[PDB]
Amino acid sequence: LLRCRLPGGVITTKQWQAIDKFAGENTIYGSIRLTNRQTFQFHGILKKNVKPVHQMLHSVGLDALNDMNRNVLCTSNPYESQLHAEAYEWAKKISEHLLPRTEPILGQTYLPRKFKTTVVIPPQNDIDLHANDMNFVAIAENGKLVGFNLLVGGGLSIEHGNKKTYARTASEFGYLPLEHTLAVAEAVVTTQRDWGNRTDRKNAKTKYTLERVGVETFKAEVERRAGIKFEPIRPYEFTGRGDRIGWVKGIDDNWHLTLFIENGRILDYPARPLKTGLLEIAKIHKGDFRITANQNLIIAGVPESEKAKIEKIAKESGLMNAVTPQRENSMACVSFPTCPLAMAEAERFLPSFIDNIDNLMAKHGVSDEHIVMRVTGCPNGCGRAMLAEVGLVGKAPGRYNLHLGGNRIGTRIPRMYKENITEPEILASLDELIGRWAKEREAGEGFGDFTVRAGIIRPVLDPARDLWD
Ligand code: SRM
Ligand code: SF4
Ligand code: NA
Repeated sequence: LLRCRLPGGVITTKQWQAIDKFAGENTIYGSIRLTNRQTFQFHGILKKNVKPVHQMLHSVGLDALNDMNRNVLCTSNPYESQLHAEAYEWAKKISEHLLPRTEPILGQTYLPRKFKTTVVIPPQNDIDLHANDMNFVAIAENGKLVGFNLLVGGGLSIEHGNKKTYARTASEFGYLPLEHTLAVAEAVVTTQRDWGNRTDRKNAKTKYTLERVGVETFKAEVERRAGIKFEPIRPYEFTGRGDRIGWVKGIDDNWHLTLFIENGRILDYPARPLKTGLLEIAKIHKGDFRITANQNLIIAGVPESEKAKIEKIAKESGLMNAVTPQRENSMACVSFPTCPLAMAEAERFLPSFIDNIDNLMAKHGVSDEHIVMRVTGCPNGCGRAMLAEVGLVGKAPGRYNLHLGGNRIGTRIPRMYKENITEPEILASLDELIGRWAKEREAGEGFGDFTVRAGIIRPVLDPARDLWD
C-alpha cells in the first residue's frame, strides 16, 4: 500500500497520468483507490517497485510524507466557487507548516498518535470535520476569507467492548484572524504532543487529551503558546456533506464535473473502462482533478466550450452512469482483501448492500431520498460510520454492529442500535425503520433525526459519557 500527500485533494492531469501508469504496470491490483481523506492509494506494490514509486511520485512533484499529520482536507466544490483558492492555499500551507523538519512542532518522539486536520468552507461539511483533531472553518466576507473558527478534538476510532474508547465530535475553541493560523495550528499540535498520553496508545488521541484536561484548559494553553486570545465564534452553518454530482458552474466560464466513483475504486471493468476514461479526460483536460472526501473525483475548471468534450468520454466510459441519491450518499472503507485489520467486508460489500437498500427505498416511495449510510470494516472507523445516520461497524465475517442516530451534516454520533448481526438481519431492521420514516417523517426530516425524535434510538449527547450503554 502506498498513499500520497495531496493537500485538499488537488492533483494535476500530468500527475494523474503518472499515477495511472504506475498503478497499471507496477501494482498487483492495478487500480487507483481514491480515499475519503482526499488522496490516492496503490494496492499491491511489488518490493522491486518501492523505489521507482517514490521516484515516480517525485518526478511529478508528489510525495508520500506514521504518527504524524495526515492529509490536510479542504472543501472540494464550494457553492461560492471563488472561495476555494484561498481555502486551498491555506490547507496547503497548514500541511507544509505541519511537516516534519527531518522537529520544533512534531517533537523528537513525534506525536502520540496520527493528527488529522481540515479546512472547511460552510455550508459544506463534505470533509466530515468531526472525524478530525484540528479544524479550520473558513469565515468569509465580501468574497475574501477573513479568518477561521477553530474546532478541535474530533476522532472516530473505538475498540469493541472497550468503554474507555469512544468517538468524539470536535469542540469549538473560538475565532482566529487569518494571520494567526499557522501559530494556532502549531500551538494545537504541540500541546497535544506534550499533554497527549503517550504510554497507552489507545488514549493518545486529542479527543482523549481534551476530555482529561478539559477544553478550556487546552484552549488557554493554545492561546498562551500561540500568542493570541480567541475571539468569539462567528456564525457558521452546514447543510450537507455530499458532493455535487454532475456539472456545477464555477467562476467565469468554468464548470466542474464531479463524477461518482463507487468505492473510489478506479479500474477498467468489462464495459466500464473507468480507469482509461479518466486517462482520456486527463489527456485533454485543461485543469486539475479534485479528489473529494466522498471518494469521488471532480474534473475542475472545464471551460464551457469543453463541456461536451469531457462529457462524451465520461459518459462513454461509464463514469456518468446514473445512480440513486442513496448510492451517492453511501460510503465504506477498503477492508478486505488488503486491510490486515479487517473483520468484515466493506468496500466489497457496499455495492450489493446498496442494491438492497435501493429496493427498500423504492418499496417505501423514498427512492429520491437518501440516508447517510456508511460501513466500516473494523472499529478503527475509516469508513466514517460513526458520523453516519446509519453506520455499520464490522465485528466479524458477515457481522456488523448497527448504529443509528447521526444526522445529515454529521454533527452527531450514532449510538449502537443492534449488535453483531448479519446482512439479512440488518436489512430487516432498516426495512421496518425506513417504512416508518417514509410515513411518519416531518417535512424534509432526515432518517437520523427521525430515529432520535421517534424514540427509536437515544441520542449521543456527550460521547465520552453517554456513547456506550
Ligand atoms: C483508505 C482509508 C479508508 C477508505 O476507504 O477511504 C483508510 C484505510 C486504512 N486505514 Fe484508516 N483509512 C482512511 C481514513 C481514516 C479515517 C477517516 C478519516 O480520516 O476521515 C479514520 C477514522 C477517523 C479517525 O482517525 O479517528 C481512520 C482510522 C484508522 C485507524 C484508527 C486510528 C486510531 O486513532 O485509533 C487505523 C489503525 C491505526 O492507526 O492504528 C487506520 C488504519 C488504516 C489502514 C492504513 C490499515 C493499516 O493500519 O494497516 C487501512 C488501509 C487498508 C487498505 O488496504 O487500504 N485507520 N482511517 C482512508 C485513507 C485516509 C488517507 O488517505 O489518509
Ligand atoms: S475501518 Fe478497519 S477494515 Fe476498514 S480500512 Fe480501516 S482499518 Fe481497514
Ligand atoms: Na465515491
